[PDB]
Amino acid sequence: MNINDNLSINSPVDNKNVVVVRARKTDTVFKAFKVAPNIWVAPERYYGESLSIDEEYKVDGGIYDSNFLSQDSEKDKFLQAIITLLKRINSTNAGEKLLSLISTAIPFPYGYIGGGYYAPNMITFGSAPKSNKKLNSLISSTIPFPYAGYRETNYLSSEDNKSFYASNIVIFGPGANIVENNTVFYKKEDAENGMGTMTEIWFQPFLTYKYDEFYIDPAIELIKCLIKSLYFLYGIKPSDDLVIPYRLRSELENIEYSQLNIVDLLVSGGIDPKFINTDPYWFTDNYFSNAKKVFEDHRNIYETQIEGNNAIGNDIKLRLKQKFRININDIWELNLNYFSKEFSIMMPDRFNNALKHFYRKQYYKIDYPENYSINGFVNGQINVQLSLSDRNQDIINKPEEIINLLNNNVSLMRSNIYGDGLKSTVDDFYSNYKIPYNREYHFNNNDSSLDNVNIGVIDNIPEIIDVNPYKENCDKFSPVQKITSTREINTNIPWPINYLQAQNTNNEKFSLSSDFVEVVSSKDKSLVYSFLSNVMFYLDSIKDNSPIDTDKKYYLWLREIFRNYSFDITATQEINTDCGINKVVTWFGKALNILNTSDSFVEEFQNLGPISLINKKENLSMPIIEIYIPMLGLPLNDLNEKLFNIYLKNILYFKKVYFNFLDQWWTEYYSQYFDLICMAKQSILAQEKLIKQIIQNKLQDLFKADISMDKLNLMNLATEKTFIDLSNESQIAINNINDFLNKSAICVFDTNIYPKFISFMEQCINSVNSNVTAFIQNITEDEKLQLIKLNTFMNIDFEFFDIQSIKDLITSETDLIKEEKESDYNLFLFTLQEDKVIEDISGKNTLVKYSDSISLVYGVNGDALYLKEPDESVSFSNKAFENGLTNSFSICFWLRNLGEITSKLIENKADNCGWEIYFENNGLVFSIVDCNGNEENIYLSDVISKNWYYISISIDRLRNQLLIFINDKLIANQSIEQILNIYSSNTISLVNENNPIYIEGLSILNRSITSEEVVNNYFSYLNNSYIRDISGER
Repeated sequence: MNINDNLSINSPVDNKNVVVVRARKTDTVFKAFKVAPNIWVAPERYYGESLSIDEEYKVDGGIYDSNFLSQDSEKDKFLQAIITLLKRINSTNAGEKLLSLISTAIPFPYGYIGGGYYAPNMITFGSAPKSNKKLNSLISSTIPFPYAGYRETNYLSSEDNKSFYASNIVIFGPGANIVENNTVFYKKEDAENGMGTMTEIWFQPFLTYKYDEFYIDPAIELIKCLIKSLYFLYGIKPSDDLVIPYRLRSELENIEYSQLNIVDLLVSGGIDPKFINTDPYWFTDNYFSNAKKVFEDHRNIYETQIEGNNAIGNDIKLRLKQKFRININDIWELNLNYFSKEFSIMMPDRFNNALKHFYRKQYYKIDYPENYSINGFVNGQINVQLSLSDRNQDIINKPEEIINLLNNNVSLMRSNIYGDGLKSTVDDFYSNYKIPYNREYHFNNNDSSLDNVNIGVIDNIPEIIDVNPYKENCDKFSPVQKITSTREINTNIPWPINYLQAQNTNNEKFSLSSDFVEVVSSKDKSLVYSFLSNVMFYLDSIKDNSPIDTDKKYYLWLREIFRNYSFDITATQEINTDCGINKVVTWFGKALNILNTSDSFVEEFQNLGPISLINKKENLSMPIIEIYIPMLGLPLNDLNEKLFNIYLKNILYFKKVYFNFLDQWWTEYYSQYFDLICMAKQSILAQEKLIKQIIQNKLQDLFKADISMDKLNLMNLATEKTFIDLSNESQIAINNINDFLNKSAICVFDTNIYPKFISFMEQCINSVNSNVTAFIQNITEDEKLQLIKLNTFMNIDFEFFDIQSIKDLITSETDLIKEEKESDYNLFLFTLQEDKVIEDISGKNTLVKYSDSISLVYGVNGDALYLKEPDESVSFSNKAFENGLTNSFSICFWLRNLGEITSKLIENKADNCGWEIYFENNGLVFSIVDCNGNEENIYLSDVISKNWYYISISIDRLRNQLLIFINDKLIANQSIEQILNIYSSNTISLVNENNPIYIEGLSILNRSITSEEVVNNYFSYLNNSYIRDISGER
């Protein structure tokens, strides 16, 4: 599949790739462009929606603008962006297979005008002229009278309604809502009855939001829309009343459950679809069986009637052949979790269709020659430079609950609980669902959905030139208007969202204090709530001090503030529960007013259960269990087989009930903890923004002082670096919060739901045992006792629990990608003598410049840099090496010196500021100098020629310690508390001067290390199944 890119908004209408077609059967016409076979792009807003809508409806997440995609420049930008996104999808193999399947899954055509697909009529045409035999009227040609007599529904009709162009997918701009990607069918009846119908997509590529620490690739959103459209193209769309429970709305006061259509769950991807699609089907519906039956019927219709018809063109026949070569179970198992792993795209995974309730979005503008390309985000998802859009002030904020804290009657604050925008249901779904006894009516999968898709065979299918249209292929478009209600819940004890909002502010004159009541009741609005104790303590300990004037004074403060933000936002306590080992985040209690009574959040969490954090406790509801032994007259063989079959069936039923209770835990209990994770995440981000603003205010105050311009520029660089350091220490806090609350949720399942499920199923086990006993009580002659003993269930019979299984249940592809792309080393040198290959694995892509004079030999455990030629240097360039005021790092390498002073081994130095390790006397010396004169010199002696030395140097600015390890022993434990900013160049140089040396495994880490890690690394590297001499040579 080749995406045609030679298109523009000014391209002439050739009626072959650029067309003007009527919108359904309305009076509107629109321009469409063909970018792929049966795939069109329409660079304009959707016709059906009203570009101007009443402010009453205006759904939440409501960026609304009637002047978007109006000018031709914006239209051409949209078309180019969509072409770029399609090329990005088509680049890999999974995306190419998906696009080929979309391009070949034409909706099933209707038969001839009389019904049926078997064969058309015959016409006798072209009678030969008369001759001596004469009357050659019968000697003529035979013709299929209706050729390609089938009637297609996937077609766009020109404005004059005399031309038709085949079309499976057309991509439009957004409707009324600017940021809302949607997929709409052409005919509702044909999207559910197995015929299949074309799809229209509303996609906005210019905006995206940020989740955690990454941006959402629009390619994944377009892929999700295409996967959803694959349902319509196959006519397997379920009814609109097939909603499954999605989230218990704990923010409410009445028990209500959010609901989600099954297509959204199947195609969204994440942990939610894997909590529903289980190994036995705890949730089953007639939809899966009906869809499978209809799909098999249509496949049989094709194989018996269409396949074999010689009066139908290959453009439809071959495309239908490839359409039915894919089993329907493959489409159900096709989710975003497959393409995210096949594309290395990080996306939200838990409750990803309800994120409107959790956090408020902030959108970013994306232009598409620069910010996004065929390879995706430029400079990666994490590090792509994007600018916040100007539409962030145009977002519609329609809440679902305006919490109004009251003093003693005035409103202290007001807040908003925005809704997920999902269909509600007051009736409890979990207490009205009967688990089926008699049972593949579901997905049951993975990574194998598109094996039957043949890219070459599909691409070799000639395009559909002429279309025999079906006059009733579209019906109408009905916009779904819906008003958003509210509920002014009035409380006296502040909700967690009141605590969350108390920390946000707009007036940049912070006076942060640890008193929520004082913050909310203050009139000047100069108070901001914060839980960072040492930050507040240190700031309140320097009130009576002279102002910061010299850049030294600055640096020292910016050091004290970052070395307090860390010991405040990265504080955990190891509380040993009767359920596991837990690290409890100490400030979590005073961040959201959860167990905030007394003066210890750890104590209450270590006294009450891990469920006391959440409010909607005890939400379990046992389903309507059935538990269906049907006369006697069997020998000791048939009876045993029947008993074994009933045993297996009952075990399966018990597993299904257990999976139902797992879903009950996930929907109603983990949602509480996920919401708590989101609120804690927002709290750290807020309290980061607070420090950032505090230091920026100091800088600005220092700028208007008697400081040299060069010193001020150095100050600014150090502050820009310490901001990234603060971001790192907050990300560490985020990880701590996530781990702690996930462990709490897992334990709550293992200590508050599993015993309840066991107690509930004890009665079912007793009933099953009684039924088996009654049935067993054509002869046995006391063997009936043995049979009844062999087929009686016990408490252990239905123990499905495994903490590893549930811990891996809540792990998604995003977590795996984050683990695979989170290195603890800035630089990790790799050498391989195969062609001499020198590279870096750390992922920062350090630029390595090495002369050809260097070679490669086997030093200790692999290829080692051998600097035989004198005056040969190797340099490594990376931004992170520039260092700063507050960042810890470490250098680890293996050195072998052949020469027998002052050889300048390695140095990252700029005039004075920097660090260096250089030969002197008979050993290496480590020198570290700042931009203020202060320096530290360490002489690590006893480094003789040859041998093999392992040097590990660690600088930690959090504790202000310099640890020097040689081989596996501590050589120095000095203090660097007198060393300020050491900002140096972005390059690290390795120079041999005139000293042939071997350098092996040189590595620069982004954090400090410990003696245990050094010893472990040394001994694990030295063990390579090789005998060594007294020096180290093998």
